[PDB]
Amino acid sequence: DIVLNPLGVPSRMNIGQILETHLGMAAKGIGDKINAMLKQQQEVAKLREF
Amino acid sequence: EFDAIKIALASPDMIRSWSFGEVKKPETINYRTFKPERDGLFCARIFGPVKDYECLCGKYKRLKHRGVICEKCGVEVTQTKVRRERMGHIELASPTAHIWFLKSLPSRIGLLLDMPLRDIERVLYFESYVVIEGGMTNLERQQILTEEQYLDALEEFGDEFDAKMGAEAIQALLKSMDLEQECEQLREELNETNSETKRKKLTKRIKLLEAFVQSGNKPEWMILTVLPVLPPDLRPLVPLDGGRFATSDLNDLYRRVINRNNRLKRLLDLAAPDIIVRNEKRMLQEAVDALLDNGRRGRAITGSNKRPLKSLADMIKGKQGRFRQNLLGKRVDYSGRSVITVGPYLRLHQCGLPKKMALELFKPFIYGKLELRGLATTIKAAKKMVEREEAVVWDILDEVIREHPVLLNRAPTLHRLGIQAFEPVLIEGKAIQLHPLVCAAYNADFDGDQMAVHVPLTLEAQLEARALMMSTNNILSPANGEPIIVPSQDVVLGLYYMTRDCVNAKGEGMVLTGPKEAERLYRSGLASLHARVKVRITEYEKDANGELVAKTSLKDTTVGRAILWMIVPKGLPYSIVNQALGKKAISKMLNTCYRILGLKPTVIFADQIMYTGFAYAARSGASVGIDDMVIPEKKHEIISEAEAEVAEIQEQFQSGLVTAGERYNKVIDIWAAANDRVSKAMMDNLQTETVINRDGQEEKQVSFNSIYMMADSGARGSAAQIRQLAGMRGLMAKPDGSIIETPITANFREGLNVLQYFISTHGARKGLADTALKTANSGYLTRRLVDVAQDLVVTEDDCGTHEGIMMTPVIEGGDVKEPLRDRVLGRVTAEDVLKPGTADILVPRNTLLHEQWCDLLEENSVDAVKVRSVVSCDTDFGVCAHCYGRDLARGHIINKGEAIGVIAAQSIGEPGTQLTMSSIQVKNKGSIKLSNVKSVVNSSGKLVITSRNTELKLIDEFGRTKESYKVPYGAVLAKGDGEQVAGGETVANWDPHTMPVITEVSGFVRFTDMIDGQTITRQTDELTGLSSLVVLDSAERTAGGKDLRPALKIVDAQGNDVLIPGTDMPAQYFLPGKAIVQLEDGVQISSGDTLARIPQGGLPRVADLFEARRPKEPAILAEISGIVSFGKETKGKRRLVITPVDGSDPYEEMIPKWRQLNVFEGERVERGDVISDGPEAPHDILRLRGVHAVTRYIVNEVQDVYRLQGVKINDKHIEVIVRQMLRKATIVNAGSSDFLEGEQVEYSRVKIANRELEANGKVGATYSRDLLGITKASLATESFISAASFQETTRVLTEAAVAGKRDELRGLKENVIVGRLIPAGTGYAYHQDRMRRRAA
Amino acid sequence: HARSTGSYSLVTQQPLGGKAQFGGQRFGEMEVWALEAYGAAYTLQEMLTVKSDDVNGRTKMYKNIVDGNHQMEPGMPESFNVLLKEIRSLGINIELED
Amino acid sequence: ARVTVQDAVEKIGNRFDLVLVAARRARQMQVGGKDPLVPEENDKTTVIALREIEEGLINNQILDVRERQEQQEQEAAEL
Amino acid sequence: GQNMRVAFMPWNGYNFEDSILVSERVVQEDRFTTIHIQELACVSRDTKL
DNA sequence: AGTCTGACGCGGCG
DNA sequence: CGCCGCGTCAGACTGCA
RNA sequence: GCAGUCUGA
Ligand SMILES: [Mg+2]
Ligand SMILES: [Zn+2]
Ligand SMILES: [Zn+2]
Repeated sequence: DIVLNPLGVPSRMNIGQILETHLGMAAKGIGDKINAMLKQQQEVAKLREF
Repeated sequence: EFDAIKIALASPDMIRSWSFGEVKKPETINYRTFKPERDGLFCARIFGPVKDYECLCGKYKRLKHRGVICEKCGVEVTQTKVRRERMGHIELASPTAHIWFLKSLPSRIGLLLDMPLRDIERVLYFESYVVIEGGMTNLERQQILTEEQYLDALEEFGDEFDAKMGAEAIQALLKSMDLEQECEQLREELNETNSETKRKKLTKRIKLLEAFVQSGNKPEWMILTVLPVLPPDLRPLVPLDGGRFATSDLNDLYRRVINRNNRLKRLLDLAAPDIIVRNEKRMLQEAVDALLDNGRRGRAITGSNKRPLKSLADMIKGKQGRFRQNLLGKRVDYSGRSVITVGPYLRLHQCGLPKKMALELFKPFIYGKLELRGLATTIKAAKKMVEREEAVVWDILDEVIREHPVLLNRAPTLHRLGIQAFEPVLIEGKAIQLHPLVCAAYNADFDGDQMAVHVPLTLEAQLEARALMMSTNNILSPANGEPIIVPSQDVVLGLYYMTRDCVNAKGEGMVLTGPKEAERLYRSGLASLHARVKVRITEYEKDANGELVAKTSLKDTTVGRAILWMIVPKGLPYSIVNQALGKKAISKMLNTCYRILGLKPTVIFADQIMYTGFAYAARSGASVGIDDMVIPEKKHEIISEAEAEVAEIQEQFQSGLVTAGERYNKVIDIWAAANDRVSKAMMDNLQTETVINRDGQEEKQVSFNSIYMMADSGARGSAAQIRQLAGMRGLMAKPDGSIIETPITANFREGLNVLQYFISTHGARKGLADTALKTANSGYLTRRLVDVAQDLVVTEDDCGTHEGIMMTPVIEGGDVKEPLRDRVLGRVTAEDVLKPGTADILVPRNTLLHEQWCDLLEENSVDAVKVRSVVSCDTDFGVCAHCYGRDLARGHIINKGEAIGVIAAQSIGEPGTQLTMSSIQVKNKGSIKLSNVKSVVNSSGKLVITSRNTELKLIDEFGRTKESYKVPYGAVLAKGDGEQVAGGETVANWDPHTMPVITEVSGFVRFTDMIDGQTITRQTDELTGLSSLVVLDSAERTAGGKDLRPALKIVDAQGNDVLIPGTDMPAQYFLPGKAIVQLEDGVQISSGDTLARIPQGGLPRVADLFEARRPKEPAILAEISGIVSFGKETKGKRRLVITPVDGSDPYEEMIPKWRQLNVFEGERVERGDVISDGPEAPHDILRLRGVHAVTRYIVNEVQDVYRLQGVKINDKHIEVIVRQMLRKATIVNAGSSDFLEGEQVEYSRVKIANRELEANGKVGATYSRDLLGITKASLATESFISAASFQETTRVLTEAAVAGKRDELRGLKENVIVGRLIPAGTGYAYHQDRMRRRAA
Repeated sequence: HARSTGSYSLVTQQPLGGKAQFGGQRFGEMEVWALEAYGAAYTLQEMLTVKSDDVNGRTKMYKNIVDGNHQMEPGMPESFNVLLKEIRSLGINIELED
Repeated sequence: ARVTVQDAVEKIGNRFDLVLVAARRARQMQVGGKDPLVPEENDKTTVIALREIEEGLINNQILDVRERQEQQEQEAAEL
Repeated sequence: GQNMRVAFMPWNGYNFEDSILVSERVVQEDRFTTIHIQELACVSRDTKL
């Protein structure tokens, strides 16, 4: 959706925007799992387990 | 229309001459209906009609009778514009002292009456009497006598005297005195006084009186009896839409006057008691002074805001006065502003301009093209067609801006390249698109910056924008000859990624027919961008005849560099791309292309580089992730070792074996050592990869880590920040600067915990608060430099001079800081450069030393070149184009007409925001030489120097000096002269804490004036047990002990006198205080033995070198060359005496006693040698060693500040400032010229006067040139418009008023003020016609 | 923001400030130096006289731009005359000399 | 089309002279009745003037000679 | 603000020197469209005419 | 002119 | 001890005669 | 037009 420059990271040492980017990916990877289980209409047992 | 500006005091009759009527009533307007009041501050009768061509009463309303005066009301039917030019006047009921000539130190009224200001202020404000005429009594003229001392004088001498008070008294004193007689009376008191402390005041007063009599002024004009009134359209009374009138400040300060004056005019007719008319005259005086300059008398008048009212003198001075706010820079039509955006598809000469902005800026051009093409018939019809934005308006607009440059400007315009002209490409957004390569020149980054766009209207302005200011003409920096259009941080990463190589890349080893096959192989996917490959490459070489010769051969390349060869123009070699191209390699590639091929191939090459770098950085996918910041696995070990060491230091402090000082210092030192080990382990882990080669073996290559590639390219960041991402942040500092002893052992990939982060914030906010407050210092220094140097222009092709400074490579110890090539590239030689094989001229006299001549200098290894410079240039009012050198931005000799002063000031003040706020170990191998030597061969055979200003240098195989050190007094060196040395050898040794006095020739020591207890103490220390003698100090003696000075002398074995070589004066060594001698009397000493021992930056540095400020404790220099002695003593100062062998001998120096005086009674000194150690004052350097030594000193001490931060500035730009500092001279002998003795004159004046006086064989004046700071030399110009617009405006205007000066508009600022073509550049050709058609 | 021509200030006849008042951009002191460092004397003269301060020069320039004649007739800025009046409203006789 | 005047600068060996010569010729073309010596390629009179400068067709000496000739021949048209 | 899917990479110079390159789907989905409300006043005055 | 004032900078320079 | 200076451009909002 | 405040580069 947006393309940012990597050369803005190592000069101004705001590494928190990389880790956030890696967490916001993981935090969305969970969402895309639930979005799958809600579209497969999995049981609430499996949804609750995950 | 006019050729100069004259300024003087205004006669009362002249103020009535300006005036169009007397303002008698303080009423400004009528409140019922808003017409002006009769005789008010706004009056249509006096100041002209209120509407265009209509009378105030309506009886006349059209220009049929223009020029009439109405007779119902007296208003003349003319344009209302005359309300901006017609002045009024208030007839002051009593005289009133002008506050500028009373209070603007020195007080011209005080300096003219020879009367102290603290008493004239008392007489003027009606607190004391003064006697106009004395008469036959003790009532002398300038005597002040208080009122109670006056009424007793009412009877003592009757009414024979007349004493007065107030402005009437001072006006009577001024009007009564005679100038031509008073200056004649003072000229003999000045000529007769021998204490110059009074001669200072005498020549001050004589200068003032001669200035008053030479100009047409009269003294009694410094006391207003008529007050002019500014025209009413310049103090406008704006009607507010809120049903109100918003008043000016002057309209108060005038009304406040017109009341009190009027009130006084009643008390002079009601004959009110003289106490109350005294108080009313005092109020009128202070009201007129509050009008002219508010707050000069302390508490300033404030109206209705509890905020001081604005003066007349507050209108013209300061950052908000007319000069800086409205005259020297002004708001501008045909201009716009927007946010900038990258737009990398652009060509170097064009910029994206929004359609919505380019429709507004180019509006009258569009109206013209609409009326021309018949699409409209009237400017109103075309205005409607444009505001509707019909579809034909855009087709018009695409033509209106076809070849029409626009200027783009991003503030602050720190340097010349801050304004550049591009061709507009109409884009559809609202953001100005700006080519990526010009961002470095602008200092622009796209995080929200804005730019102003200005439109050149005239054909001359469009051609100036196209030929001088277009961005394809500005690819070299004017500060130094290095490219400013340099690929930056994405192009260097693209080309770094392209040009690199990997060991087993896809398609390695194959053989390619050329770059085209490499590109085909890459895009097909059949080979990697890094495949180490053999490509047949054809490269074109410039032969001596000028044309290109092709050479074809199979180069070992990668696929990437072969692909990049397709964009490299013909004349360049292949090795320019056969390497991993960092940032510096790319800027060097562009500089090589500019030097070999010229401007047009380079402007094409830069765009091709930008396009291909962006393309292959995109193809790269170069991305930063959290795994790229690889922390070395030794870190958690290395730290846990230093954490041990501090313990075994702390347990020593708890054991008390160390003090807090060395404990703290050793803890810091071991933490810095651990920091360096961590950063070294990090970088050694990070810069190397292991990859399997074609044979299946392992092999180490340079890493492809993204963080590392951005670091190694020079694209962004550096190992100093890769350290903080992957090493440890290391020791941080306190707010005061004392670095906290436990470091941040954590980096930004790990977390800084809350304490390490809090510590980090100290330095973070120090840096931010430093940046927020040093931009002010940098801008102020830039402005001072511009205003000292604005008027320097190149005005001549050659001044024909032969002198010039000697350029040598700077050497600060073991290493060169700048080679000769950096310091002579672009300069013209002053005298023949001949080969080290003597008398064979390597370079003729007047050549511009371009790159070819410079590498010719370096291969034949010449090391010192005499070079022409602006400080040595013979041209009057300007610089010749040869004494300047190269135009740095172009690369050829400088054009006649360049404003080199503004360029110098900008090139110096632009990097200002980047500045902040014992034996000698020879390093290299070479032949050692000694210079300025006074030496002896000691009894141990080794060399012992007994000079103080001798130096020790190293000479390589080629004859060039590679390193240089300073060998102090008493230094004993273990080598010989001319002796070849290897690396690391210590050559010279000395005692850093003591000076030994050295035997000249062998013989017996013999003590003279050595009476014990009175001059000497024989002592021994229980720790040493050895006997010694110490000479009694000044505190160790009473009167009678200072009288007898101890001494030693050498007496040979027959009891006869031995003589130091060179003269028959005896071999005496006079003993100083606290001289510690270990040796005994009667012993025979040898030549070379030590007789006795005597023990011992940033931006403000540049602002203090240019302001030529005297250091706190200056090094004392020897005033003349001669023989040292000490005449007399102890009245606070010891009187050194240098008696030469020739001329008038006696010279004296009252040197403070406490100052460590490193010279003795017997040795000689030359003119300007150091008598006492310390920082030299620049004035003394100039006085004693010439202008060349002071320009060399200032150039070197400024470049030591700039080189510390990596800043590059060609030092022409510094000499240009020094030339403007030492611009004044002082007459030491008048000669047959008209200048009086000791008077400071302009140097060009006295030099041309000497020229014309030697034209007829007479004697010409002689001078001592001065050195002034940039502020004092700015305020001492011949122009009062260049010095009144700079700063200190009231000083400059009062001194130019009482002097009657004349500004002849010869500078750049004077012509910017008045709206003329500056004499620089494309106005220069104009400004010469104006001279060659008006001087004839 | 952009402005070809608009309202002007009252004492000094220079343009107004800011896109609320239809602006006109300040060609400050450092930009005048940047033009002086080039030889752009004609660009600078038009920035001083006919774009802002000259009151007759700017109308002549507008009619010229419309008429396809890109030529200025620059006179003296109105601020300089304002400065002369303000210095003459002190007791100081500043005067242009021919 | 014109992107750099470096070619026109060697012909008129000064940059502050190129501006004045090119502006004089461009005004001859823009408000005089004069026609370009190079083919007008949809350029402005400034760029046409520079393209004339760089081909040796125009400099201050040629402009002065041509203005002198036209002044004399128009003074000749007096019957 | 909004959660945008960012990639960290240089793209043809459109993210040069702190610039940001946004896909058209961020404009289509109105993710960053904001509403601004301006107050304009028309004050009827009493004038002497 | 009474403040139920403000001051609460700094560094050269003359 | 008093006087003189202490970066540039820009946008917004109040309250004021 | 000014003062105050905030903000941007
Ligand atoms: Mg920015
Ligand atoms: Zn009338
Ligand atoms: Zn010279």
